[PDB]
Amino acid sequence: FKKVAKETAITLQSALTLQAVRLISQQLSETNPGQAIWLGEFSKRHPIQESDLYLEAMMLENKELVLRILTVRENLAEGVLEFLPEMVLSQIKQSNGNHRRSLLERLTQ
Amino acid sequence: FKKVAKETAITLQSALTLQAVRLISQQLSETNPGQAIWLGEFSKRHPIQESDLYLEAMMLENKELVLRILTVRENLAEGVLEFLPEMVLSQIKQSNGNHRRSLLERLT
Repeated sequence: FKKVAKETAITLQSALTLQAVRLISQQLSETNPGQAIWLGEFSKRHPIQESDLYLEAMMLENKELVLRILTVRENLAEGVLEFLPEMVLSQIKQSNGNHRRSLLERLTQ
Repeated sequence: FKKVAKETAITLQSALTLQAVRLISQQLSETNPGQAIWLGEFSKRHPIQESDLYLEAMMLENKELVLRILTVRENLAEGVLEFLPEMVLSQIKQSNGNHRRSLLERLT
């Protein structure tokens, strides 16, 4: 259970980053929508999956926004990371259960 | 506050499944690679990012494997999920810092 710890954390990071870029997109829609469009199309040219390339990339077009994302992305993180393990594990079990119960019923019938 | 918390948790769920399917694929290559090759061939036609569907699919083609993934993905979860909130907050803080220097440097 070694490299998994790291690789997963990175996914999470990009996750929270996208998740931030998702709020900021909505707020933008209301306030400045010319920006909200830009953000969209820019999020089409650059995979949020690779977050750091993504942010650095933005630095050339919207320094101000890079910054906002950085804070939003950190807040959400605070507000969420702790509640996650007692939640993912739960769902894993519930998902694991339903799969096995349905995989065994399919054999039996 | 939490619609987020949910979606991330779904992502992690997907995430770990993938990570398990990887760890199993590795084992199969060192052993039963005729079927390690099959796993490549399956993972190709189906989106692992929607897990509960990737599995249901494989059910209808190789039951023994679905069952093993579920077993493996849950071991994984137990053995990693705790050191996670601490690892990600840390990394996010370390990145945010690095990105701000870089940005505020690039300004002048």
